[PDB]
Amino acid sequence: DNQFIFKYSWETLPKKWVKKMERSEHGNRFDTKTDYLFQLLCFLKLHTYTRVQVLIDICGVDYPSRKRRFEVVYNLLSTRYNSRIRVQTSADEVTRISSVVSLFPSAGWWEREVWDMFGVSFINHPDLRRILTDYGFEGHPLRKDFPLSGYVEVRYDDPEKRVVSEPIEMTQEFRYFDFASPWEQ
Amino acid sequence: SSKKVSDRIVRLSAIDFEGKKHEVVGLAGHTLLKALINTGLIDPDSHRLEEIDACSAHCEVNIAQEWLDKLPPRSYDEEYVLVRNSRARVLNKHSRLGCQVLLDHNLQGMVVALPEPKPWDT
Amino acid sequence: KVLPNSASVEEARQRVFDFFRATCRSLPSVMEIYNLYDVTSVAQLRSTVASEIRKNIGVSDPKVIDMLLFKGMEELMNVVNHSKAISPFLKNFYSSNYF
Amino acid sequence: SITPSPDRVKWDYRGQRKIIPLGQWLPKVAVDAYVAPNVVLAGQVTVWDGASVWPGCVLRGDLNKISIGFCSNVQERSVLHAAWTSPTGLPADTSIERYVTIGAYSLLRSCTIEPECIIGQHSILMEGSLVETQSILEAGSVVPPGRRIPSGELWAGNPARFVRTLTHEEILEIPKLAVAINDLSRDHYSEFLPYSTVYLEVEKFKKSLG
Amino acid sequence: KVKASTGIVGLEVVPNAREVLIGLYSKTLKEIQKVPEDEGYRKAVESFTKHRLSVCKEEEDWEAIEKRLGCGQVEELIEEAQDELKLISYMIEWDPWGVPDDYECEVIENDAPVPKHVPLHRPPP
Amino acid sequence: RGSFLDKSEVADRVISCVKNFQKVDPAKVTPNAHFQNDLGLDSLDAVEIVMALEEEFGFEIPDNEADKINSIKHAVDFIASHPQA
Ligand SMILES: [Fe+3]
Repeated sequence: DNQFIFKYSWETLPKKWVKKMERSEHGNRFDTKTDYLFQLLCFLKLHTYTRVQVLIDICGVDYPSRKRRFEVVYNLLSTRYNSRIRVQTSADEVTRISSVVSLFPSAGWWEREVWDMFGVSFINHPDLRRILTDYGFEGHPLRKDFPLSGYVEVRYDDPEKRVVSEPIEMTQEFRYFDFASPWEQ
Repeated sequence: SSKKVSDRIVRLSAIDFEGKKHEVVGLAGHTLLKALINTGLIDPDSHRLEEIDACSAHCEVNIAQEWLDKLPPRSYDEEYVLVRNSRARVLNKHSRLGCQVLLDHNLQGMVVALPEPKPWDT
Repeated sequence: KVLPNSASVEEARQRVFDFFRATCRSLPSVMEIYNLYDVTSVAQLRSTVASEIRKNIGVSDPKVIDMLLFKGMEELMNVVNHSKAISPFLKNFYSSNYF
Repeated sequence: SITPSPDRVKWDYRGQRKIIPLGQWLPKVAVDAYVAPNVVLAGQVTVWDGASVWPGCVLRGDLNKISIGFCSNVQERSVLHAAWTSPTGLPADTSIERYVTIGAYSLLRSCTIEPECIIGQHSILMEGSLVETQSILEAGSVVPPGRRIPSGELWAGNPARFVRTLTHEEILEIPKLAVAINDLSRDHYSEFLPYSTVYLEVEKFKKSLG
Repeated sequence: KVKASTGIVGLEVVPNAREVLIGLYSKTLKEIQKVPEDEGYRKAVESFTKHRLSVCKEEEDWEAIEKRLGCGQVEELIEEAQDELKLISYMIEWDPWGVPDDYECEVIENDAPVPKHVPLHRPPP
Repeated sequence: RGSFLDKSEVADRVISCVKNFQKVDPAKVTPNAHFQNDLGLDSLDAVEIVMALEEEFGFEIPDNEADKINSIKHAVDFIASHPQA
């Protein structure tokens, strides 16, 4: 509920960057272009009647079918007007999207997490090192094509007197059970 | 016969202690110390009188051996000042006082080195 | 600091040169990090880095070039932070069926 | 359309301040030096002992330093100025060394006048110019930017041109002239008390108004 | 009286809150005069800024202006006005006004119901 | 005693460093030789040459100065004129 500032935004926000809007009880949704995301979030954060001044989080979704597989989602909250908003864009592996660390200082770690999990690089991040996975991790774990068990595993090598990383040779392979019903559609 | 100043201009270069390359412009007949002071990489108050008696090796500059052959050799007073006013009482064989380096078109293009500055206040 | 995507091949080349400079300056640190002085051959390491850069010439997209440079700088930071005649067919045949 | 300001001072009840400090730069005048009450020293002006800054002239060293040396005379209605950088790449601050006499309508900008110099009135020294030691420029001489006046010489003409060399007897008279205008400046100096009595007049004006 | 504390630790009580608000709203109107008239952002800004300026001009006490406006915390109002100035400066720095022509926007509306016990931000009274 | 490396020693060291490249040949290397033309090298080859020279001489070369090291004579002059070599 509380669809007040969403409608007010669509009334006052410039129409240039509003690629599409969704009015839902699961959450009001804005989808825009990556070029104007920073400007859109700056308008929302600073405007007096749409004060989404706290960034809840930044998420990534992988869609292998689409040309721009990655979908970067921003969940924001307005405590002054008590409502949640969602602003998302589409990015691919190589293109770099604008960073919103300057607007919301909390966005640094979520943007690093998005980099870690998917590979979507950011333009104006103060730093963009990996945050969650192992040092020297090679892949991006949250991509759909990335195998669940990964590519390498670690063990203790006595001659080397250190923990070495070797390609996966795991026993009891993952058993994928196809429960999907042909009448679900 | 216009008698401009560009003819008297002598352009040389200086690498200071931390290694930054600097461009130094000084008139012919005016000393390398004056040129460096005008450039701004030598404290003007540290060395005011361009005299050997008033020099305490605060104008010392290291010059390349292929440039030492283009200016007159060190005098006894200059060598004494270099020996006395040093971290170790030795002659650097590549350093000359900036007071006695008279700039000229022969020395135009010379590359010098400014060592670590020394304190001079009392 | 991360920079926007290079809009020109010349800019991508300049960034590649800067990354190669960074690798060359950071090479002697890897010496004390890993301690393989017997058969390192720092010159050979520089040659191998140049060979990697030269085998990555088939790429022509500036975005791909920038992403490759970003990953290379990440790998450089990781290495600095110390994170490690019977023909080819017959040998594979004698080894296993899956080749 | 231009908009006149109603709160604009058409009468300041006090003339132009003799010393105009810009930012942290305060003009410095030696106690022995004499600067006339009509002069305007603004910005980075440094007048040393024995200087004879005469009435009606102005020294605006806001862009770069202006320095008047020992026993140097700057005469009536002259203008002194400076700017960042010069055409000769040398420092562009206006420097006037000791024993330099500078005429009435001299227009000096970024000059490097070496000591013991004579400069006539209506003389203009544009940026980067230096008049070397023991030299004379007669009245009306204008030097192009970057032009130098060699030592021991006399120069003249709207474009600066060498006229004749200077004999030793003529050269020795430059410090004599400098100290002569210094003595005249000392004669002018005795007519000024340390504190003006104009504050009595302004208090009388305030009492008349209320 | 004087506000002992505003509750918010970051915010600090300001004595001349009414004067600060009047100046900020006047500057807001002067700056928003530069925005194109057709844009809805300018219309909304003029609307609420004129309303706030009028109420803060009519009512003298900060308690009275807070009670009449219904937003409260004149310090929060000043922060909002400063952020509005910053946003106006930003939208002058970059020009977002005007549709780009041949433009399409996909408005999506689904009326899928949700149970009464899910977290939904209830509208303020 | 001594602040600059000898010119002959610098020239010999620079020549030896250049000789240690697989692509170059000792026949075509001269004290006045352009890296791109005389030695038949590339941009990356020149950059690696500059880095090898600075590693041998133990001091970091500025970016513009390194860009102006397109010849063995330029390299020798710069190294002999630098006090940190
Ligand atoms: Fe000296």
